[PDB]
Amino acid sequence: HMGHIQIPPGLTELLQGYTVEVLRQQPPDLVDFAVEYFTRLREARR
Amino acid sequence: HMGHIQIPPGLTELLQGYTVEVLRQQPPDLVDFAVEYFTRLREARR
Repeated sequence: HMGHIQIPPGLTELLQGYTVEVLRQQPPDLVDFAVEYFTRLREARR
Repeated sequence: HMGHIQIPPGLTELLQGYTVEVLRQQPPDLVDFAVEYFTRLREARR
């Protein structure tokens, strides 16, 4: 190890997406939406 | 309407949680984790 600060990148990126979707799509429920959005990202990257 | 800036609160809060879980739990896959985490929040609040 090198120190106590080594957050892996890629997270701030995927999170920013949710900010652009929830702000535009404006779904009725974010909880269920958070599941469909991520659950779909698992079957998208091909 | 009042203007073009009215983001609903509650989002920055739920997102902060993921930051504390992914940083501690440190799961092997964030995509699948994002689904189990949110999918569980729908059956937690009782």
